[PDB]
Amino acid sequence: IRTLLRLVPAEKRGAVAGYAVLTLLSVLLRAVGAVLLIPLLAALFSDTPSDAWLWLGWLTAVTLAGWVTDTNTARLGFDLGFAVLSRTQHDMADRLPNVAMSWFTPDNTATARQAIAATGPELAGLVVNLLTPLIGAALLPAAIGVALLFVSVPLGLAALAGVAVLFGALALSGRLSRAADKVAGETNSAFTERIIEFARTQQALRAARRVEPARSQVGSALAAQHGAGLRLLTMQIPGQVLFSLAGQVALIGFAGMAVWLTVRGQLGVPEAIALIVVLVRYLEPFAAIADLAPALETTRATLNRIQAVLDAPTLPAGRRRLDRTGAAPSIEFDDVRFSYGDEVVLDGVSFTLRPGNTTAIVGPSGSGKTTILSLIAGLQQPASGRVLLDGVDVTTLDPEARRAAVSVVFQHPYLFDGTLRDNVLVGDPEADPDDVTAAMRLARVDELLDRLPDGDATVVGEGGTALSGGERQRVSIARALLKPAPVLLVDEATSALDNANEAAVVDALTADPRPRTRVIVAHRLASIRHADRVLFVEAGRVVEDGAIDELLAAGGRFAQFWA
Amino acid sequence: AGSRLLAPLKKPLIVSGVLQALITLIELAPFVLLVELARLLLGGAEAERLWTLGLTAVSLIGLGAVLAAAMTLWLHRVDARFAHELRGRLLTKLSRLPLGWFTRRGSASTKQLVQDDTLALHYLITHAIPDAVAAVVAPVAVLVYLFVADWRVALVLFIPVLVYLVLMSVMTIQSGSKIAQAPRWAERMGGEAGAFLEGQPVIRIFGGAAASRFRRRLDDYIDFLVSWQRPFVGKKTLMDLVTRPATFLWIILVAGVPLVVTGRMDPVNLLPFLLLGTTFGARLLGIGYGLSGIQTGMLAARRIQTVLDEPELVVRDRTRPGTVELDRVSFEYRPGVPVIRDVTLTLRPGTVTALVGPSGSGKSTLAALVARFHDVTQGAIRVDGRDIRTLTADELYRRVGFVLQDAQLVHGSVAENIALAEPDAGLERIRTAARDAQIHDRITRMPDGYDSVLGAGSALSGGERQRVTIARAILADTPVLVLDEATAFADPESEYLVQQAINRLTRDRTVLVIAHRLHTITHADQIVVLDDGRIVEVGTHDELLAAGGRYRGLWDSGR
Ligand SMILES: [Mg+2]
Ligand SMILES: [Mg+2]
Ligand SMILES: [Zn+2]
Repeated sequence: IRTLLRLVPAEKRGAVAGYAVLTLLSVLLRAVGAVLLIPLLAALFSDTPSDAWLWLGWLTAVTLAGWVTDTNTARLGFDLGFAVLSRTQHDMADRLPNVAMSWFTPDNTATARQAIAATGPELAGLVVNLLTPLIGAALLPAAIGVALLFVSVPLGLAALAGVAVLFGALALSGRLSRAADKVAGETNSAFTERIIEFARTQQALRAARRVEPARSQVGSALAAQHGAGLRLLTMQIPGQVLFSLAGQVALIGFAGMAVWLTVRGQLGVPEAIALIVVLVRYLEPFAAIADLAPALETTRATLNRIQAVLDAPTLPAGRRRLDRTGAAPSIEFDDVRFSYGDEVVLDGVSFTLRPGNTTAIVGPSGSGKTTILSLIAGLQQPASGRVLLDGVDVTTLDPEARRAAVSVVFQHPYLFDGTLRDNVLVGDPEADPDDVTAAMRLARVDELLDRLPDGDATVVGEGGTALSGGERQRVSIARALLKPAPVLLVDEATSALDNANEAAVVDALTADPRPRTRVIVAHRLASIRHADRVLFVEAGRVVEDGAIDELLAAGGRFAQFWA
Repeated sequence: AGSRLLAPLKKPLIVSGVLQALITLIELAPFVLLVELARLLLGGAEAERLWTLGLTAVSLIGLGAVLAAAMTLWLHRVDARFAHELRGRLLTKLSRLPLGWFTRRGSASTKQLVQDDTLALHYLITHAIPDAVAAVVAPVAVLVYLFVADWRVALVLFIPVLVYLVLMSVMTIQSGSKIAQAPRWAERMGGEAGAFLEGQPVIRIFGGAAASRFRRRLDDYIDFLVSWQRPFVGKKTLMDLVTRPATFLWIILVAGVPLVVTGRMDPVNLLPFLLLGTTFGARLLGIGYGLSGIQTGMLAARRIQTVLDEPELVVRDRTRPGTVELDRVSFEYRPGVPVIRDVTLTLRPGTVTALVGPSGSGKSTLAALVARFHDVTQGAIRVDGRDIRTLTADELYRRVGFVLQDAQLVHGSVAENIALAEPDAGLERIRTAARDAQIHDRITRMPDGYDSVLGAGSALSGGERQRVTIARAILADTPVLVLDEATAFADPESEYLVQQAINRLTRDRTVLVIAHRLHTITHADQIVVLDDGRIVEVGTHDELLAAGGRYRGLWDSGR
């Protein structure tokens, strides 16, 4: 319950206090309704049974008040559960794009997926499914025990003593089954990730024959998950036993005290028979809590994953804004240094890109030139040093102004599951259809429209897997060119393109009418014909720079690199 | 429909029905004993009879709880065992379906099928039948016994049962459609959630957090949950209050006290109602909550059995070494969308075959057909004479190795990624395979060495994960190799080295090379130009240029 209050918005704290007051009031009315039976039957069996009308009226009033309170508790619990759901899911959706790139480790990415995947109805009705009955069942025998004190002090003390073993059984059941449940949750998450990999990497797994359950990674994860699942069922046996023993101990304590008072004459026979029914009402929560306790640990793990994602380290950001009406800014690296963990990618790299010129970045593979584009676009940030757009440190820029300043063609072009037009329109959803068609024409997407059966309405798979490699690349290029960013970063836009489409797209990138600062990464000299300046990036540092013809005549690493 | 899936749980389910019928009768037995205890207690009976009934009642309360705990332990074991078996069957089926199944269905759907649907069968195959028999036998046995005692108060017990049944029926009807739509919505949100995490760089630069498709459909999904769960929970809690033991205990007394106060009833006959009349409410509430679970489970069975009934890449009965022979092959991903048109091509040992052409012309599809990821719609593909439809997966993939355009890497150690084709291969073989692909130099600089993990956020670069897949294919050492754009991202120096290593390995092997870098396939013994799904010219590099066909145009455009 403690972790839930952290996730509740500050807006809904007013409803939580009302929820808690009504939940306590509901438990009190249930206890008073159960204990009112004792005066009721005591008068009912007397020689003047008409006295029972007074107690029946109180029982009816407590019952109707029980209906109203528990209905309002359900309504408030429903609102609180969805209020927590909507706000925490929006916070995860709004925070994750700002989370640092290095945070998305395979374990953290699994955690993020599970947290978002918790949007289903199980998390939504949590306050009604779990907290409302858990709090009610836990406090009901205590409330009956407190209420019995008005009838007989030692009898109420006996009920409270029975409540002590209940919390004792609850604590021991939790502590015994925590380790097994934690391992069960870990293995279940592992199996989910391997299923996702199994469906995504299905081509490569089949070719490698690691696809049968006897051989595949998912098969091993299933074996571990089933083993952990059966162990969890084993370690819940002491929980079931301890709750049963707690119920029997409470029954023996309650019945023995009532019998002891009846023998001593401090308790009438009709009160004792009424107490049999109260004992049954007293022992029902001992069984309800047993059914609710296993779900409590699983919920705690779920909310822990949600809180972990909300606690992710957001990337630094400021509020500066470029003073350009979509005009070309200058770009510079000022002694930039960057590393992935202990691996240094860039150290001492420095360059300056003029606003209206097109610059090429080349060099061996694994040399850090995609890192340079990512730092320019703000996806990464330096460990030390600073990168400036138009003389403004991008780490101090508004995130809206940071992402409205750059449009990027990624090395591995990812497309979302949807129509081809929607992927193109992601660059600028409010685009004029004249502007969209111009973007499609420049990217040679018009070939796809005329050649594909469905045109721009062609459905793309998860990723760009329902299209060819060279076709998802052109759709991504159309997506980048549609956006009116003054900085255009091209990360191998012609890797998977034939020579004809490569030449057409390469001419289009330079022929893009609006002014921009263009940074192009290429492994093919035909794709950087128009670049005004070069940045040869080898071993993480810009070894040499100049024009293409200038470096070719120089006979440095450029000429050998293009031999 | 669904019963075909649950046939193996024939006898466990009937045994559960009978055992829970006996167990709940055992649970009702103490309250009958305690009623007899109460009647004797008013009668001033001998203490031995009071102790006997009292101690027997407490003993049977323990016995009922122990048997109930013992049953659900066994029945959850049976449910866990069946779910493990069913998940194994689903993985085995998915291991041999046509691979267009995965592409059109996605990965979120596969996660829902294997894991969530088998989990959705939980309440059906361990809680449905016990709750159903309990919710039938206990109200029937109680209400008959209390009808015999005094029908007058039994009728006011019928009232909340009728009210509860009306609430159960309208809730089931009202939420039936929404429950049917629920797995589709979870499927779609699973896809959006996966894309929101996988395509993060696209989400960041383009649109940002606010304009993303994920939040657009997240609002629709949560709105659907609110519209589904609000009236559903509303009926769900009215069922609690109607079937609440306090509600039964109140209405029992409302019809008892006026009869007791008047000369219409003796208060001794209220003892069965107060002791038994409140105990069947919680059992009726079982199926009241459980019909939604039974609906979800039955649909989940339908969604699972529909996949186990899916057509697969069956192995036929009909039943030069290293010769892959396409013959009149045609293929269409969708009906009426021919992507390959009457291709005839023979791949022979010792020859390097280059497959070039315009993008989107079906080259990778032809390579996939060689892998038998999809079966040819017409014609036949033969490996060493044997049609691939007569070859098992072991026999097929032991002959044809593949480097795929998408350099897919699996979560796990680098050695596990290179040693995917043969996980039992020694570490020396893995090192030599990596050195051939020119990735060993990068691997040694990783912090954990070959044991380093290649998950998301720790993966290699595009040009380096590609060399890992080339290292994977080199380690496989198949008599036939199919390079679907190797060195797509490799620089010209690394490209030359790895191609030199490939050209060293595959002299006695059959090579199919798909390449856009036409300068890398000038040495090929046979260049095949594929345009719009049909071959348009074949020959050597000099022959194609002299012919002046489409290859001449593409070669000129490359300059
Ligand atoms: Mg790159
Ligand atoms: Mg391809
Ligand atoms: Zn269960």
